[PDB]
Amino acid sequence: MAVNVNTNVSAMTAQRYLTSATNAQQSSMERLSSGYKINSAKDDAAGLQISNRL
Amino acid sequence: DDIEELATYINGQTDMIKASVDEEGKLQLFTDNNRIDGAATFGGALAGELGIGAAQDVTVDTLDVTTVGGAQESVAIVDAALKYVDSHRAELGAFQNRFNHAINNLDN
Amino acid sequence: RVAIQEEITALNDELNRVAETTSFGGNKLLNGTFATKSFQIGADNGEAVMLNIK
Amino acid sequence: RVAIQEEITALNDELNRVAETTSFGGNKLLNGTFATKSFQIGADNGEAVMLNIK
Amino acid sequence: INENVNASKSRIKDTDFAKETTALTKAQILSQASSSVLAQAKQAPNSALALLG
Repeated sequence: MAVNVNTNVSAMTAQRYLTSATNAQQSSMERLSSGYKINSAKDDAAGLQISNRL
Repeated sequence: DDIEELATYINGQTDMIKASVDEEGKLQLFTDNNRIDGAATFGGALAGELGIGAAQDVTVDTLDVTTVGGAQESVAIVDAALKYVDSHRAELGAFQNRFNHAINNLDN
Repeated sequence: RVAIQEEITALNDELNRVAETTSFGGNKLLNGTFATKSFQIGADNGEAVMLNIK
Repeated sequence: RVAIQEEITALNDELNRVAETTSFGGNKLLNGTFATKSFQIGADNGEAVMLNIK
Repeated sequence: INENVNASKSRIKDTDFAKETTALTKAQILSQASSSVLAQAKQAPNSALALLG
């Protein structure tokens, strides 16, 4: 195909899955410390409203 | 059978039709557009007992969920959308494989 | 019997108030305004179970 | 016995619901609509093994 | 009057040990849990350097 040096598609794909792996891992390590799985509206917008009312 | 359990019965009997109850017993019959083109005709004593209803066209754009009735409708619409999207994904997939065997063939 | 009637009509207000205060976050469980509410407990649509609180 | 009957008819709806809910991706395992299905478990064709769910 | 006002001067000022001890015990779990999270969080930069020696 292209045994080149300017583009590393395999490295880019590993880059993307590394980003998605530690984005969810960064989402964790804070539900454990806070003790809540709902601490920002981005986790569950519907859950935040009902949880606050409760 | 009460009104809600009847909806579950219809879903189990066939995958061609998705049924649900909105707020008072009204059935929200659904019809996937990509495979069940054309209007659906209702018959039988139960159909006369209930309302036949008109054929209303709904897509994801008009998909709204503010009451439980639209919520049961919405999952039906999304399921049809997902099937259409996945099927078209397979079309690209077969296009890719036809081309992978094309590349190594042309090299031969 | 007048004293007992005072206690009876006092507890009567409790029966009415408890039917008006049981809320669960802005709802009304025992008011009778809680109509037939269907709980979607199925993976797909339609597979729900209705519950009525008189 | 009336109260027990309300319990029996409650669980009776559960038996019917679970028969019509167990799906495995759009199928119907326990509804009886699942007829004899043959699973190809060999290299060549035709020597499948039939399975029926009543 | 003194008996009843002393009862009034409780659950207003005087704490019950029931919910206060459970709150204290619970708070210890969060303190221990978060402190252990620092242990797995300090090593996140360590893994960053691991890709290139």
